[PDB]
Amino acid sequence: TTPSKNNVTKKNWLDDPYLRWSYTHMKEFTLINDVKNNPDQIARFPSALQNLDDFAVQRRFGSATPLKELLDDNKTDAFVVVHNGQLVYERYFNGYNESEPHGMASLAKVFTGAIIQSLAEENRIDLEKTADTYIKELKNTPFGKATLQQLMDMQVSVEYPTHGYEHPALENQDAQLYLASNILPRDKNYDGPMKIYDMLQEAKETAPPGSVFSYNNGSTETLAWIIRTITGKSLAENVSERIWSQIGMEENAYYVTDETKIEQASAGLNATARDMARFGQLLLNNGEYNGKQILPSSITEDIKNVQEGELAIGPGASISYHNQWWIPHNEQGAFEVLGSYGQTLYIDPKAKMVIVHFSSNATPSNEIHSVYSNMYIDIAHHLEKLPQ
Repeated sequence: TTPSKNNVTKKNWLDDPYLRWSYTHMKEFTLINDVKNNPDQIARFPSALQNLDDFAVQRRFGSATPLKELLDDNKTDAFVVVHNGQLVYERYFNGYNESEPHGMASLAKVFTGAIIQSLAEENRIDLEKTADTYIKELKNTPFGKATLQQLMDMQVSVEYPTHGYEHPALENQDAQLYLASNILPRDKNYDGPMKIYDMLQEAKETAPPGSVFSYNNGSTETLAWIIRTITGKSLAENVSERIWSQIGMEENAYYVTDETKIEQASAGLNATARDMARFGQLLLNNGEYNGKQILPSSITEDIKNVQEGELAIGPGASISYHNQWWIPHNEQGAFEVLGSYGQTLYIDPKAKMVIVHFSSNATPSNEIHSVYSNMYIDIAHHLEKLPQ
């Protein structure tokens, strides 16, 4: 089957092979709000190209496989490597157009996080206040009772009804956001959320806020609701004014929305790979672009100061999470954001490297995430001209 607009449906868009189309053409399938660049202030990426096609990736010790073929075998669509602020390697696969925005799943979350941090530092919000301080509609509900900081750190434990929907490759927290946004099928008896905020109102608390890490789209969606309420502007307009128009982006981005034109803050941003790399470089540079503080320097500072055992993702976990970012505690001090179907923004401050990885891998193997995580370290050490 060759996927196309004529055969991709609300039922199947997340499944192979349909996903290879849907995640490269989301705006042809859904409602969107544009995130504008500045067309008069694009900044071409300086380059220092190295062909990594035959770079030996260790699937495991003693089993190497060449990089370009490994990427393709795992349904990668785009792969961009930036080193010391220069483009080193980019590859686009499966007919995917480098200049067309791609789905990025949870990579969106870091944009909401960044704007929350900016607003907090502008003294417009207080991260230690409860969400229902700002969203009166959420008063005394589980997302309402959480502090902004708890939301930022994914420490709000919530379950939603299923409304009878289940898909074998989808967590309920994702299914519900998509049902809320009208991009999964609502059956004859559907009694579930009709817009994103409805989902938040259905939240049932399963542990006290702050008590443990629990990854939930709803936390980011709540934070985005705060952005909109405080600023009186859409999330798309906020991201455009604060970020997308400010760092030489080549193309517009866009957010998938619900039927009320509320953006999926947690999962709906679509952008080009080089543009995501520009944002990566911004964070590598602690929020500075051509001498201007675009985003708070605290974002990266605070992340880099998270020690093993602080903000852990579970008891004894070596991985931490802070302000919408994962902190693996790898040998590079890297930090990253991940998204379903093989998306990654990965920042390595030791090697001064950014990797953007976009995919449309409907059901990734259990091994590929660790293969990639280790491959990023090996790429960095290669670019740094280290013996290993």
